[PDB]
Amino acid sequence: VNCETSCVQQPPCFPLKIPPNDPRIKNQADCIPFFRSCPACPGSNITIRNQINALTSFVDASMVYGSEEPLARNLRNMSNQLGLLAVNQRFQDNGRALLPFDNLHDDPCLLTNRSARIPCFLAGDTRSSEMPELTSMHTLLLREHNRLATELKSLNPRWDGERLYQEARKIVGAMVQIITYRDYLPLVLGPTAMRKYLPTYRSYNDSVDPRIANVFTNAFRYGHTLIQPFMFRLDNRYQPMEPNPRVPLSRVFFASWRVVLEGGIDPILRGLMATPAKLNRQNQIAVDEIRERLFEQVMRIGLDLPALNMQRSRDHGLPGYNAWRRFCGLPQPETVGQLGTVLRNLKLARKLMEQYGTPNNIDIWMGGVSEPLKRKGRVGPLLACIIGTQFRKLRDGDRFWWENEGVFSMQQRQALAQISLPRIICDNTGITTVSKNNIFMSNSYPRDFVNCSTLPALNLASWREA
Amino acid sequence: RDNIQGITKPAIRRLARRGGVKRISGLIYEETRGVLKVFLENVIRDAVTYTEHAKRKTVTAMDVVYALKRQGRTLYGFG
Amino acid sequence: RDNIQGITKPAIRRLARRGGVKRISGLIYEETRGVLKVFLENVIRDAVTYTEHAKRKTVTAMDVVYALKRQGRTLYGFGG
Amino acid sequence: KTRKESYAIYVYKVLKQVHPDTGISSKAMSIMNSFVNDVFERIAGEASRLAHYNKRSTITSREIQTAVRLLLPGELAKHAVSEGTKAVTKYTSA
Amino acid sequence: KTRKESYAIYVYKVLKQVHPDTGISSKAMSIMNSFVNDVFERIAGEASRLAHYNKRSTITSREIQTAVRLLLPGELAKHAVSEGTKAVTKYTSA
Amino acid sequence: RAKAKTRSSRAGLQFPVGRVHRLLRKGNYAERVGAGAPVYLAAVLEYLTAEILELAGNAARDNKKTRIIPRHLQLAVRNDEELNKLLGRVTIAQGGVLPNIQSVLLP
Amino acid sequence: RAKAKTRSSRAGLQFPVGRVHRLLRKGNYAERVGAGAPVYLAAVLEYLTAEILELAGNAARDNKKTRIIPRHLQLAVRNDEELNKLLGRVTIAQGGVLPNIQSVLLPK
Amino acid sequence: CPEQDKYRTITGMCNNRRSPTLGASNRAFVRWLPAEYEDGFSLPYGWTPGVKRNGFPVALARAVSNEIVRFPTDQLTPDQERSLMFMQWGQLLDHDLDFTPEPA
Amino acid sequence: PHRYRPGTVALREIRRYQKSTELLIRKLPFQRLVREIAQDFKTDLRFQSSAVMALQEASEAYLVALFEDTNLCAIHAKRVTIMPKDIQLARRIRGERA
Amino acid sequence: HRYRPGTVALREIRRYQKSTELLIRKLPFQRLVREIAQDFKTDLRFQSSAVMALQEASEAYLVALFEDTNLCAIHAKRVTIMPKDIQLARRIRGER
DNA sequence: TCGAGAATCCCGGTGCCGAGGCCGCTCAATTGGTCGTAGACAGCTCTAGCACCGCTTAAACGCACGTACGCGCTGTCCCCCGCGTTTTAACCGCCAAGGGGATTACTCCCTAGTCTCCAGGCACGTGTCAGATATATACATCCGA
DNA sequence: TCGGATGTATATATCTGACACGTGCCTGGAGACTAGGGAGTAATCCCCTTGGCGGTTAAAACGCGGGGGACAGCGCGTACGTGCGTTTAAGCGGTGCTAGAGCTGTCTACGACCAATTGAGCGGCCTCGGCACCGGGATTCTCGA
Ligand code: HEM
Repeated sequence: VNCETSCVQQPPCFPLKIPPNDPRIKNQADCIPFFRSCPACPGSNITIRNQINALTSFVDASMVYGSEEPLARNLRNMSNQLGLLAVNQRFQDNGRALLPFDNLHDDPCLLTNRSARIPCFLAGDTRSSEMPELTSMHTLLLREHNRLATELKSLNPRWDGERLYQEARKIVGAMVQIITYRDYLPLVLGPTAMRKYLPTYRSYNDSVDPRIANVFTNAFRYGHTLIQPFMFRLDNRYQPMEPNPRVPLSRVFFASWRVVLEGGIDPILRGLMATPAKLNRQNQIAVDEIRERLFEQVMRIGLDLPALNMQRSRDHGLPGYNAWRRFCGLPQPETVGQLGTVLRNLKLARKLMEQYGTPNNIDIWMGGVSEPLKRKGRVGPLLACIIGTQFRKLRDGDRFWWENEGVFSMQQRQALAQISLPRIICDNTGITTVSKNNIFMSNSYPRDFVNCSTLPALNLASWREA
Repeated sequence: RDNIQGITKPAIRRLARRGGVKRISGLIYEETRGVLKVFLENVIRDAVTYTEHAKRKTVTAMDVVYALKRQGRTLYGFG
Repeated sequence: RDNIQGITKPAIRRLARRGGVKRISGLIYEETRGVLKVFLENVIRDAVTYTEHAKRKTVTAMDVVYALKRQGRTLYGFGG
Repeated sequence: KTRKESYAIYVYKVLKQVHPDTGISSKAMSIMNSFVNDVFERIAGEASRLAHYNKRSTITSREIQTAVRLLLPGELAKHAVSEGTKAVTKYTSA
Repeated sequence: KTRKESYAIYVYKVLKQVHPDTGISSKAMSIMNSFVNDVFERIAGEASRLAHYNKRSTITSREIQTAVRLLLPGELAKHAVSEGTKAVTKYTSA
Repeated sequence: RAKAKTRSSRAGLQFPVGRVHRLLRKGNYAERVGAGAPVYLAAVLEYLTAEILELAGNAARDNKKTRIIPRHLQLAVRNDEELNKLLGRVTIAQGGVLPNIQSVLLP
Repeated sequence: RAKAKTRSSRAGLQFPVGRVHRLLRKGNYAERVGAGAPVYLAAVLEYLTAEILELAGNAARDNKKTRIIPRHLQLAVRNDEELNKLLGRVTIAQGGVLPNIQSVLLPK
Repeated sequence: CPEQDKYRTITGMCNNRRSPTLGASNRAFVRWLPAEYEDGFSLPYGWTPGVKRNGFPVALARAVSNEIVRFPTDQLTPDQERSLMFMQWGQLLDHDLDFTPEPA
Repeated sequence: PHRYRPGTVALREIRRYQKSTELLIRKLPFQRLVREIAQDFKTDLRFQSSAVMALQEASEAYLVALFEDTNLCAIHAKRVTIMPKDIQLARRIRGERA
Repeated sequence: HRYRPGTVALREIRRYQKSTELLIRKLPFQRLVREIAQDFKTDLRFQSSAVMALQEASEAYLVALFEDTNLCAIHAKRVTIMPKDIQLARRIRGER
């Protein structure tokens, strides 16, 4: 009853069936493996099935500290009283820290390279070892927390370990909130959807629902349409560095040895800052290394990410395209002409009409990645609606919001309002030349790169307690 | 020229209905005519001054727009 | 930190007496405090913006005059 | 301390012309100075807008007269206009 | 027969970015042009006053940014600032 | 010389940075105008135009129409708190009013 | 040369015509500023100042005081219709308010 | 829930005082619409072959990807206004907010 | 012989003229009134058609706003009928007749 | 001895409409102004004239709003001013 | 809660005029170089905003009481509403005129700019005289007897 | 409607601090030119503003029945003003300190200005379809029992 090796549609497994004349798989009996999400209350025939969000909905840097007591306790440094995060005891990135390794019964990080035998990286989330770049970001955030705790200890020798750790966790969570709501979200929703859905903060409303919607887990997957076909690494001169400056993405998935034994995370972050993403066009929805060549080494066939997304939307029991258009005050198409008007394309509308039969039958993921992107944004109006509403519920419903009174002092708030991701990169890596403001918008060296000695570091002087 | 009576009672009633008025007293029409006369006198005086400065004999829509703008009553759609 | 209560009820009653009011209700005072807080918030925000643009650490009276003029509330006797 | 200029001396001269036996305080002097500044700003801005609207690049006394007519209400404006005109007339005589 | 310049093609280009199928009428075109002129004049005047207050002879992105912060209400202003900043950055890149 | 590249394309805008610079230069605002001031002003104007155009197009689409009329622009402006505050003393011609009836006037 | 006669002396005004021209030229109002705008503006400013000062002096005399305080200016402004219209959005510091009591509130 | 607290709990506990269990980790998702399953409560649309959805058959997800999503890789268009920083922060923000567990 | 109550046709007119955008005053009498008023300032004046339509739009918007404020004033006095004193109070608070 | 209600209220009206002195304690007003301005800047310094101007503007604004409130209360055939008169005055003024 | 009459919604053809696309071309925007004056930076000076300290003491605070007012209910009638008929002129569609808005060419006079200098105006220092501050008086004015 | 009963404008001293004035000097306004471009003045074209006629008919007006709501009694509960005694920081006056506003000197770099080139946008001309248009069929919001 293992989905990785069985194709029978028996609970809790519901796979994807291969249509005739498939470009990759020539066998009809073969199927794409798939797992059904865990029901909230299994064994109940009256209550409607629903899924469980395994992490706290708030923007509290849960990817660095976790959302469970054993995981948060295991991520700390209990060998001293400085309130540091657990680090790597075997390898270092030119003297800099790395995430501790984790012991898994099925460790797939060893499958990518059988000679390196490098395990996965432990952090606040299970999927931290998804790609070398995600591992790089996790390393960056762990290093930033450690450095902040060290600086606070130097500035305030009277503070103990637990207070130092809690203060550093608070500052890191505030940093994640500031970065997400000041840089990322305006570049996701565009100015119009961001303004309409995330207006000026007033105060913590305790009646606002802070939970994550079921649609958000299948409407935030719009990022699957910017996954570039290759992984890029650069040297100190920001030039393609040998060996393998560009790697096929099917060979970098779930590979932590590319981080441990290839000079740490500096080349990976350098490539991240200096490689443009893939634009989303109505004819190029997803590259073939995620549509056809996803996870070769860890399982027995390549995976279809768009098919996985649509199948998950079907399994989660999400309403179709028309109902989610009916939420946001948007017209619901019924015929081919209405779909051609809404989706801004006629051939795409015809293909969707032939595949599904009604606009009500369209899946949320395919529909969301189908209509054209908003102006200055990377989502359609319905996806922008969903994401903006969810993030407004997350923000306005947070009592410990970094701008909420009683969490950070006013001087501390002005100290926090000066952070930036390039500053964290510079303070926690060997990279000297870093991208300009809005690191999410800069991709071409040296057009939008500066020597980062000019960026002011975080001022912890306001954190002194007398 | 008693053209102020040209704004009939049904016209004032229509303007009130657009403004959300359900019941109207009988003496409202004279008061509304006076208010309209005062407002029009102010705006037209400003617009006529604007036209006079331009040494023109015709009141243009730009003159009315500037006269309304000078009173904090900016009007869009005419320039 | 609840300094809005520094606007005492006798002060509000004196302001209303200057305003020609003979009788006052008991719920007037909190409404007056809220209105005053809103007005002061707007004016002070504009004044602090004017100060910040000048790269100054102190808020001069001329910044307050500029803020009030921006809200359409010209004030005479302070600055120019 | 660098020089700081204001209309205080001219306001005092006008007051002595009007009420020779009556003096003025300093807060009232500040009020008079602010009043002069505000009226100057209003008239100058209106004249600038008038010059711009006519595709012209000069502020003249016609623009100032129209600005006075537009800003000052009713009888005031009339008198003010007369005063202004008279001044210009004298400045044209000598 | 003069070449009366207006923000017609620019608003049309923005509209085709936002609503390619949707068109626009003559009166809506006039309203959009009037709004653009009004906001341009508001921001320019506020920036001019800011520059004059600090005895600065030039209008830079700082004066424009502060004028946008003063005039535009609420998050609008913030968003506008972001846009402007980004534009200047790009203009500095090339 | 090299091929001419318009400043709007350099800045990534559609509103004319060159014409905005020309308007600021002859607009009687300051003695000198920086090289980034027209870019900032053009970006802000384009952003505001995009906001109103998006809202008006949504209003027209909900009205089941292909073109935009002043009624749609008025509906867009008056239904938005920030845009209504910005255009608070502004009249949109042929735009009508928002439907609103007081509670006690109902039967 | 000749003795430097101020332009206001020729115009017969108490306000500085030269200073007014300097603030008109440096005020960012127009590319050019005429030679009659300063005299007109100075005359208007002097007339308005004279009127408000005359009314304030009358108010001070009615209060048996020698010096003018802001209360006299406020009484002068709010007792004149045209000055109240011109300064409708103007606040005078330490000027108080006009004494008015509603007829309903009067004892009966 | 404690009457006072200066730091967030690990599980997001006690952020909302009137409803403690709401907003925490390992809690069920919220739904803005009722779930539209094949049978309404248990079967996803496409679980049983031949059962039409709203009167029309359920499309195969792999076929939908093949006909619509698939494109020749060489025709890839890079994003000239965003970098892979955008993608990576998006995935990190996902790992922050939401994660739907599935059985092994 | 079907007759509605005295408070139904008024509400129907309210809903009908609030959803429209047309000008609620007859154009010829309004133009004649505008010309008669402008005769006080200049004689033998000419008006652009756009000028008269702009004046009409401005006046109708002003009267609609004034009537909304007047309705609020009358409701404040626990009334439904619009009376002149409500107009005076609205104009006084607005600063027009103040 | 005792005065019937409304007598010393009229006496206060007559006495306070005469004096031009500020009717708010200066130190609590300074504290309130600094508390409000803290949310916009750090270590902000205020001139004496700045807080004085803020106090004058605030008192004038409150007095004018109270005049409008009294007029609204008179409209509803009443003598006591209530918060809804304040709200109506603000709405018709346009501040709301 | 259900018929009658009426207002509005919403389908289906129609053609029509207004918005969108296309074609020249010209005036404005771009490219390439210099000048020097405005602004960024660094340094020194000395206001003045800031933070206790002690004493009055004017005022804020809280309470007891009762009188005036807000609130609600009742009754009248008359003023407002909605419909039927008739009339009045708003409106649409040419028909014609012509007065003024808009455009174009020349020039000349008024404004910007530069150089010198000298006197009005600003910052300083002072003393004396209106003005806020006590004190008793004669009114000024309110409440049951 | 008077006796006192509270409050206050007023006549008579009394310090006092701030305003009107004298003075030094310095920097900005005045006198005197020159250069150039903005607008003052005609002059022509057309367009769009005004007056008129005439047929349609949409709407304004007059009248009338009736009903509902605006306004004037009438009473009752309560809460807001008034007076009193206790408490508390407001205000004042000195005290010391140093943060930062303000002025000054260097230097450089960035925007104004000029000349050459070309293409972006604006006006004029088709052209077709979005929609305001006219029947006509549902759809129902309401009123009277
Ligand atoms: C770049 C390489 C990426 C890979 C390899 C990847 C892979 C995956 C996979 C395999 C899933 C589960 C599919 C399923 O439902 O069966 C998933 C879920 C998800 N992805 Fe991605 N993803 C990537 C990037 C992104 C980006 C850039 C975003 C958003 C900006 C994103 C948003 C999400 C979300 C919200 C989920 C739902 C969480 C869950 O179902 O557990 N992903 N991802």
